[PDB]
Amino acid sequence: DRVYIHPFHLVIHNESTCKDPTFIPAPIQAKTSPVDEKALQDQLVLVAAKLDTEDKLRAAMVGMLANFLGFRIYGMHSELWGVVHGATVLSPTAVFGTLASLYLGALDHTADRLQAILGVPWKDKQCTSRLDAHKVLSALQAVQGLLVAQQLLLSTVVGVFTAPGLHLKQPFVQGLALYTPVVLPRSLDFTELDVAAEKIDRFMQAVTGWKTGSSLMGASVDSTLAFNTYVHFQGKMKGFSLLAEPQEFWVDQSTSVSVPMLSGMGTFQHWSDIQDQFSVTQVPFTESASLLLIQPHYASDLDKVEGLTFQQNSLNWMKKLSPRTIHLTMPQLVLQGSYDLQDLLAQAELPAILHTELNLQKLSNDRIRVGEVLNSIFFELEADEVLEVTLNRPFLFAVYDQSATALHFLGRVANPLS
Ligand SMILES: *[C@@H]1O[C@H](CO)[C@@H](O[C@@H]2O[C@H](CO)[C@@H](O[C@@H]3O[C@H](CO)[C@@H](O)[C@H](O)[C@@H]3O)[C@H](O)[C@H]2NC(C)=O)[C@H](O)[C@H]1NC(C)=O
Repeated sequence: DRVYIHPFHLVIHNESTCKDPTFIPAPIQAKTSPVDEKALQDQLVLVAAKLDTEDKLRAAMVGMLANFLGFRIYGMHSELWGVVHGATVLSPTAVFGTLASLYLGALDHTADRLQAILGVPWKDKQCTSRLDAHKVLSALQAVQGLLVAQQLLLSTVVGVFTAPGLHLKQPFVQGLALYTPVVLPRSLDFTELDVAAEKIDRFMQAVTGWKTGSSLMGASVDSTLAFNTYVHFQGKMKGFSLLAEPQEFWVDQSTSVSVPMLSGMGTFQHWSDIQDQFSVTQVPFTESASLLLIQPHYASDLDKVEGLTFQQNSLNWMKKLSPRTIHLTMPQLVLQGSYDLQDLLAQAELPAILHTELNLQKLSNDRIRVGEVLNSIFFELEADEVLEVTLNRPFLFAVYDQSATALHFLGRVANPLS
């Protein structure tokens, strides 16, 4: 039958769609080849170039769902950036994919309560009403390719670290492959969290080359699973050059810091909301991919303007933009941060879903006790009459792809270096 309770008809099971091999992941110290990002990129544009009409529509639908979940997380936090360690950056698509990956191996209420957080309700307990995890995970990889299909590099890596002797069901890892080709299941002993974390740090650093440095803070010794998602972004600025001399960045009224600055001159979409007092600048990476820069007219209104950024009307002022001849000067961004979804979605009772009456039996029939659910981000901006736009004070930024209507990152820059 036709769906009415929600317009997300392409993410649920259809009529047709709606004794398992296992294995121990090799020990983490087992030498593994590094990630060939260049090869990964080619696979992602291929995925996007050969999409069917329906799959292309489902990709935009997931990007829209990921945006809504991001807006929810901000509304349920008195202080959002106290949970994030390192750079204050957030990836709605990665958070949505991490939960969709947990929902892949969930059952019964655990799967329903996860489907609720993802933002798709049900009017009954029919199989059809539930989410099709395969279609969701496959659609996320589509928006990854739709971003780099057109200067841009996006690499998503998943690390499933299990306890020694824990059997992971083959079909589960086979489902994660729909999300990203780079799935890294490895077995790790959780009886020494201090060294167990150091094994992951060097393992991920050797495999990827990116530092993450997560010491398994929220994890305990009885834990048996560490589901981590690592994303790396690298964007080239159209016609921007790195200035040899730094400039001052005012973290507050009293103190400033010298920082490397990017300078560029081009016709950019711009808008200044007078009532709320903030300006929005758009620097395109491609035609459908661009960088949104939100600067409050006065630094004291940062938290306020951010409240208007993390909402659905933020996408309404993509129309209010207008072409302008602008000379933009902003800091060089090489950011690294991380955050646990259990802390992000604490007010949504995610820690209660992952620790009480847990049912991840499609992931593994062995007993599971979540140590951490991590999102590690490595964000980079690189170089190649008039309204001067200078970001010499805290500001907000966002990356948006029109092809999939997806917000890949939402960040805050209070200090370019830390
Ligand atoms: C419900 O959604 C599922 C998506 O999982 C659809 O499954 C896919 O259906 C197509 C049919 O158009 C299958 O293609 C066929 O594959 C066989 C090989 O087995 C080939 O010989 C046929 O010529 C055709 O290409 C596709 O394999 C199948 N994929 C999966 C994963 O099941 C299903 O069709 C949808 N049903 C409805 C009623 O919308």
